[PDB]
Amino acid sequence: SFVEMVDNLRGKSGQGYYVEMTVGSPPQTLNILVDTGSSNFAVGAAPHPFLHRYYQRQLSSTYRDLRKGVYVPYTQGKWEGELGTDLVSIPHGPNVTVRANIAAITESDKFFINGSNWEGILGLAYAEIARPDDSLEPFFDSLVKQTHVPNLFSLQLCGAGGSMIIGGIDHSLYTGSLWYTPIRREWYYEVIIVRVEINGQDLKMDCKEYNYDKSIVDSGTTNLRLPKKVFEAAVKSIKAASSTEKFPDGFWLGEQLVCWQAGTTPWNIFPVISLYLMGEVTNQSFRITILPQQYLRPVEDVATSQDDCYKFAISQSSTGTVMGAVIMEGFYVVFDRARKRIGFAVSACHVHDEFRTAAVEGPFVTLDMEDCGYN
Ligand SMILES: CCOC[C@@H](Oc1cc(C[C@@H]2CS(=O)(=O)C[C@H](NCc3cccc(C(C)(C)C)c3)[C@H]2O)cc(F)c1N)C(F)(F)F
Repeated sequence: SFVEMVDNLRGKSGQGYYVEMTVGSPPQTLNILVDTGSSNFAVGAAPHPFLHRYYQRQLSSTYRDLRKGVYVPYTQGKWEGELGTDLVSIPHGPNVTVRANIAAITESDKFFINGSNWEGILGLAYAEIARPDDSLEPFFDSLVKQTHVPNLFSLQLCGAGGSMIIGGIDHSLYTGSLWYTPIRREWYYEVIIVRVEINGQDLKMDCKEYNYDKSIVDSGTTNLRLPKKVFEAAVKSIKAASSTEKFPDGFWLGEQLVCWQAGTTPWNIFPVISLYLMGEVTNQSFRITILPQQYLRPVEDVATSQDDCYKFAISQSSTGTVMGAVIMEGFYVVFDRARKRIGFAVSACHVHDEFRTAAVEGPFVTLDMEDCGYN
């Protein structure tokens, strides 16, 4: 039941959201990063300074070596390993066990994060972007093929963990309307942004710029990442709105903290960002609104805990727009693979203060009939 699946995610700020999984027979328990931005299932399989535990293939009598190596370079972080298959379950997910491809990570560089409490990654996107190539069936494809669980999952990520509901939509997790944007191509979860506003002010760019060279929904990525030209415009606009206070250059590069005395964070001086997503109907769109409570990410370090400190969680990208965790937080996001669309609604843990609230609103109509896809 979906009720059993609620609150099955945990996480630390800036360190992803993970779900408990078991691999092998007898089951070995691991925490696994939920990542809609990749398509490989991979687990630590040898000692590493940042690993609390790892997958021991020799103790699983159901493990099969595929006799193939694999290497995955992310934007930040990389690992290499050996491919195999084994039995996998999700204790607080569907009540099924399936045989899936698993990469056993034997060497890595800046992949594992000290203290994150996860030991592997679950790539939930499509085979087209799997390594070594698209012939390696991703986990979710295996799950659907072997169990006839409906071809859909949803994520409710909550900020300072959340729920991954497999096989359907849990209405207890959102309010208001669920708005759908088409998946443009089944590789990443690619979507189209048709308009961007900062505090109600249109950035006024050709809408193709927002999607150079793609826009994706990516739960494994912390920040909102924007194409260079869009990032520069966004920062200028956010700077203009918050000009009553000055921040270090390092802050806007996402590197340095800004801190305020406990409870005094001036949320009002920071603008709301509206991302308008292509709708299911021609030239219609809906917007999701992003508050500073989302794009100023709280740090949870005990050493900094006397005050409220934040990192600027918007970053420049060279590989397109990435709608990462800080964007997904507070929304219920439905990955409706069966109907090739992604849904957004305000979730039960949506961000708000007395003046403003995260929202999903539509429909909006645009006069210009240009296709915003970069292609
Ligand atoms: C930097 C730490 O952030 C915290 C971050 O940790 C990681 C998260 C990921 C998943 C990545 C994060 S990313 O920023 O690299 C974008 C990428 N999705 C798009 C993409 C870009 C490039 C290549 C590919 C492939 C896999 C299709 C080849 C896919 C995701 O999957 C890999 C890592 F190693 C680490 N640690 C977390 F903790 F999860 F929040």
